[PDB]
Amino acid sequence: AMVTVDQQEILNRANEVEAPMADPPTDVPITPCELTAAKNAAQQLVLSADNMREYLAAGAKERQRLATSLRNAAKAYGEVDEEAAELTDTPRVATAGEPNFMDLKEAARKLETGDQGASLAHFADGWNTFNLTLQGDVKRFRGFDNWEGDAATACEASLDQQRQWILHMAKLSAAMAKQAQYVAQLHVWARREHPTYEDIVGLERLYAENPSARDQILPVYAEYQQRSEKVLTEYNNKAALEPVNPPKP
Ligand SMILES: [Cl-]
Repeated sequence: AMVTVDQQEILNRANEVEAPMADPPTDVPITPCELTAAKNAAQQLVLSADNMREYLAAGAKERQRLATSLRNAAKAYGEVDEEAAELTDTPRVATAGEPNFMDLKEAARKLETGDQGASLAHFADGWNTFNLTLQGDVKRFRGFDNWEGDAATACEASLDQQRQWILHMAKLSAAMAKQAQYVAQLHVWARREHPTYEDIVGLERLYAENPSARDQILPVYAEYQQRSEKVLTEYNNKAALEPVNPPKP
């Protein structure tokens, strides 16, 4: 292809491509409650978010490397001119062993103790906002106006791949935010459906104190036990989050 070069345009675009992007958020996702499933979901998010940040750092390095390439091209056009005169996957938090049933009071105490998903929601807000930030940070990968030919085209192909990488990272930012929101919603659902500590207390106290009530109260206690088991089983299932494994830049 017939070559056109604007050396200054190349140098400008080098500066532009490596200009800082906003840093990802650092909110720590805290477990919504004391259940092992809730703790495991929050740990899985910590690990996924850490790896996302490490991959985002590697992306910044790649933008620096592309800037250097462009500056080396700019220089080489000047030379000919003169002469003519460690990234890995995210660990999976093991969820095996989580109890699907428990003493009632213990299960209710664990569900009721903790921030109930406030931290998870804040985590999701930051990563959602980062998704939109990244989407706004791709003009730097556009084509050239006055650099044409094979080198320009090769550069444009690299720029295109970095654009696609950023947008894939934006999608994963949104996906990981959705995981946190999903576990927060799961937790609110579990509170709606699991018997409360105090409801369980009241029933057990009446049972203990009133022998003639026991035969007729027991089915209420059994319904509570059974509903508790269903809720804990579903919490264990649904809180198991897939690790986020970003693409290498
Ligand atoms: Cl537990």
